[PDB]
Amino acid sequence: SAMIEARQVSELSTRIISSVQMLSNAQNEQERKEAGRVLFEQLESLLTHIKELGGESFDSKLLDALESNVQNVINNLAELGVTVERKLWLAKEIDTRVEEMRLLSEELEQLTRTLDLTERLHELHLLAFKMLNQIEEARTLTNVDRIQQIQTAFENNLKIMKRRVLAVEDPTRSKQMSQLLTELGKRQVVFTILLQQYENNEQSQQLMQKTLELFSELNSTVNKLVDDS
Repeated sequence: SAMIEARQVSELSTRIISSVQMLSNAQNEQERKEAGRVLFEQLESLLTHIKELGGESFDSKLLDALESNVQNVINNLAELGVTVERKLWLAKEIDTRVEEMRLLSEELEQLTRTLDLTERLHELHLLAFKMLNQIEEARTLTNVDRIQQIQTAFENNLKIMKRRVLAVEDPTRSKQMSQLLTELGKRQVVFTILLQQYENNEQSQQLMQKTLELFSELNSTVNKLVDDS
């Protein structure tokens, strides 16, 4: 009976722990909402069995430990929900910005298409490809010092690039390249969104680790309550 409630709490714990992995592997809003709907139904059932279990209890010290184990699980799960949703918007903000940056880069490299104007247009062409490779590499990095180094490296390339387009002779080419570079330079805010996505991923991993420890502490208090036999 206290044993009947404890077995259900222990099995809903392991289910919630899988729904949390489902939630953190969600790739879009539909999946994120569907994993969140399942996790809330399972937490609601877990809470009715916890309530049955304590209704039949007297040890107020145990009951205080159980109430604080339950509040910790509920806060840990509400915080991971905010984190996971912030993870999908941040990934979006970054991909939209990388795609605007890829279009401006291609357009810049096409203005360089046609004696020493030639090797000069070819160097600008190579530099626009290397800044686009930097941005494609930067959104795949999981190390934070590397993210910051690519950021200052892309910024120094952008400076070299704008000083090379001043040496460009055709007046019109010169200015169409120069305004693309100033559009590209405005999108450099994507590297501070890459740093927020790193910090949010790290906070979310720490939170999932805390979920396993919190659930292990919750069942360890309910097993103590069932030595009421």
